[PDB]
Amino acid sequence: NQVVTRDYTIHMHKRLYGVSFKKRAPRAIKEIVAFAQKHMQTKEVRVDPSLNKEVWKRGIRNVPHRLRLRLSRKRSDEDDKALYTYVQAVDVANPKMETTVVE
Amino acid sequence: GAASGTKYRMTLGLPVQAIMNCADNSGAKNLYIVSVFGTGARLNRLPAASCGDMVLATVKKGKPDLRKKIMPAIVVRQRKAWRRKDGVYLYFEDNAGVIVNPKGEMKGSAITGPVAKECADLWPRIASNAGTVV
Amino acid sequence: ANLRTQKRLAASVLKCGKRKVWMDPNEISEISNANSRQNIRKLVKDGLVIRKPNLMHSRFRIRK
Amino acid sequence: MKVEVCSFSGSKVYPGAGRLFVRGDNKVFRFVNKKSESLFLQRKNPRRLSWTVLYRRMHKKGI
Amino acid sequence: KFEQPRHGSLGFLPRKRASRQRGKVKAFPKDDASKPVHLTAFLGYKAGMTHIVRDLDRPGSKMHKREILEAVTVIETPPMVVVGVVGYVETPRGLRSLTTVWAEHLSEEVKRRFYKNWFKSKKKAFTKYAKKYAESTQSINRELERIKKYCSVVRVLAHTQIRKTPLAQKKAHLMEIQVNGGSVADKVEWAREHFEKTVDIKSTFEQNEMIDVIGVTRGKGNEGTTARWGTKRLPRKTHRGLRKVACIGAWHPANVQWTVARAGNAGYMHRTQLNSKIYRIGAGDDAKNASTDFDATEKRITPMGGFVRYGVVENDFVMLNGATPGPVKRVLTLRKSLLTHTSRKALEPVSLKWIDTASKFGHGRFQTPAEAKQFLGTLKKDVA
RNA sequence: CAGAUCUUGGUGGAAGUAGCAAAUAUUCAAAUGAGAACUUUGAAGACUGAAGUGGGGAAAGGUUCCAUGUGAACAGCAGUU
RNA sequence: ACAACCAACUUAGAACU
RNA sequence: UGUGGAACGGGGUAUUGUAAGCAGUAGAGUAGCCUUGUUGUUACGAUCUGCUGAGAUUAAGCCUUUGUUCCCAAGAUUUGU
Repeated sequence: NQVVTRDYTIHMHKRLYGVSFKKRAPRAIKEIVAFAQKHMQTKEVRVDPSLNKEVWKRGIRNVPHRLRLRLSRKRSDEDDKALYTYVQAVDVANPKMETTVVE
Repeated sequence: GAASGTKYRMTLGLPVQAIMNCADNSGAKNLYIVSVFGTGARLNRLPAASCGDMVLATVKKGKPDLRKKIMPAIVVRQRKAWRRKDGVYLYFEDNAGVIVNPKGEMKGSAITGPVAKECADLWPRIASNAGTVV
Repeated sequence: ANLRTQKRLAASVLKCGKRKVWMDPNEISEISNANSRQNIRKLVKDGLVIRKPNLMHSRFRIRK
Repeated sequence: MKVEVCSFSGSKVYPGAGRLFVRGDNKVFRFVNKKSESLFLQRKNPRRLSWTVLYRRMHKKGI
Repeated sequence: KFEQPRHGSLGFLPRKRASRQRGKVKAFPKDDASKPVHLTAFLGYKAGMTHIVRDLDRPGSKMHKREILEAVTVIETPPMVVVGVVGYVETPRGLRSLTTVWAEHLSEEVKRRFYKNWFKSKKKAFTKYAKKYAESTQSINRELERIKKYCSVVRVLAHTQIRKTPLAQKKAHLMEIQVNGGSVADKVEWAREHFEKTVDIKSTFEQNEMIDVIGVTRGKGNEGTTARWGTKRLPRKTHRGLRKVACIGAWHPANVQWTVARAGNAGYMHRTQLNSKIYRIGAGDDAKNASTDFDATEKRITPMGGFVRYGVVENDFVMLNGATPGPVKRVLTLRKSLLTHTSRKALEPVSLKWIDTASKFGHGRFQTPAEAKQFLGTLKKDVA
């Protein structure tokens, strides 16, 4: 059951509160990576380019307060005993929702 | 100044060199605060006054016989807000004062505009010559 | 690989700037073997190298 | 022990809330907060803003 | 020339961080043997501040029989559990502890004070002592009798019930509280009877009592001389900065004097504030905690939305006029006054008329949710 | 020769210290590679905003131009460039 | 003396908001 | 392994001020067609009105939660009267 996929909502506002404007988008990427690392227990996190586009959609200093992310812990083309997390973006109307196990 | 007793400490909004309106009918309009009675010794601190104090002022605009001289005056209104013992912060629309003598008796006869309760209670002559009190 | 020479040749062939030169990321090996203007033209004909369209500068608000 | 009413926002004012402004025409105004006081200084009408009780009463909000 | 007073007091030195956070009693009240056996200190947690409107009872004052608004500090004081007794001999080198007697069973709260990694540990703190208490019942009596005959000074060990507070910390605060009754034998007997028992705040302090609050002030880190000592700002023309002191010293003595203001730590210091008056000892079991005789609303001592960064006070609390050192949720030490209060201000009974329960999270204007509902009528989230 | 603020050369404490902060700003994925924050490709976000960080020349330089390889020294961090 | 459109930028004024 | 923690969600508390969308001839007026009009048919029109004390934010050093989903019973170093 190591291979799994879950949809989370990350509250980016409280993580980007006191951050400088020129570093908000890069730090949002970093906090997303740490967010995926903590929840999936995998040290290797790959961010989808479309998710990076979504994070950078409104510039470097205007990141959405909440982001609907899809975290997929899965196998890699490297050794078959290493787990890594792949993070995507989910298109929803209201991102205010609970975490769901997707199948 | 041995008028009616003691006054509670209030925020000082009228330091030296402040220009305030003259609320009496003595013919003055531009009371220029020169010094404040009861000011202690403290380095670099400008002597400031609030409502009910006994500042020393000169007349910059008004009747010529009232200018080029120092006369006692009492501050009746101030723009700076001050709180009372009941926890109410209050302030007026302008800084105003009335020309008096060292004994506290007003040189004028009538007071234009509202007056502070602290000043009215401190000086009976001002209370007698004033209308609306706060 | 290193496609700096190929991008410069593609810009010269397409008569556009290097900012408007698009190269297929899935054909890096094929693009890297061009090394010539004739091969760049072959890549353009095959669609592996294209000229990106100009950025939008609409004048609807100005006209209104 | 009396609760007053703000001159601008018309809300209940408990002791130690807001400020008191005495105008030159002997009129006393009670402001419940700096927002109401600043808006009064900016000469905003309390009947125009939708969040004031005066507006709601004049526009029959609540019935 | 132009003489001016000193900037700061050379009595609160060094201006360093305090070596403690709980706050300790540096001097207990002088013991009077005629008085009944009682404690001289208590521990609480600062919950926040609020308003108080009361009628002044000061003859000769302009505000006599008038309304006055004063700021008060709320300290939540749940009952403290007594778990030990300490006896102090009176050697010519000072007070010296002779022996300590502990209760049969110590709760998890007080036992966590003895550990830095409680969960990782085996929790074998009072194991052999508990075995000795259970199966001997002779050495405990021997030590108590030793404290009876020797140990002119007797202090009990009491720990706070921090689990009843809305605080994330589970480690209770343990403190030695002196007993200032008489008959050192009776003091030991009182401690033995109160072993594993809870002493309440109303049994230690009473209404209108003047006490002292002991605690560590808010931490502020390093600070320049301008804000650390109140020195004058240098002119705008000053090269290489102005928030400093111009002349740090003269020539011979060719050293920087200890009396000169220097940059450094400016917070987190141990302070004892004298003459704090108890305005209300409220109990946590009644719904009229914040009500008065002139305001009969059924409300407790908590602003709507909760105390800022503290929570909801559900235990006994003490309301003190003015401010106390330390930030919110910090543990504070309440100590009985060492002085005698004969002034009219100290002896004046205090009758609260209204207690503010509006939200401290903003410009709150409602005292109760019922009042908020009455004013706002029905909302969109209420109609459907 | 112990001196001459001696001559030439080598080497210390300061010291892993001062510092490597002007010119708005980088991010994600892939390829290569032993090694990728600096290489290349794609995508996004930006700047120069035509008196430009664009395209050319005069003076001056002299091969710095181009391709293919390398990463010993230089590019005050790194390097597959 | 009338006059069917195309192709132009200004200036001044009024009401409303 | 626990009156456990975390990520969300809910409620409360606060800030601002009535979101988008729809509808209304309310709207200074303007322009075409005919049964020719004391709610004219057609279209545009800053703005205004009703859904709407709405919408948005709400810890990042606010409170609370019985809700949903995960995580922990690990690893390394030192220590003897």
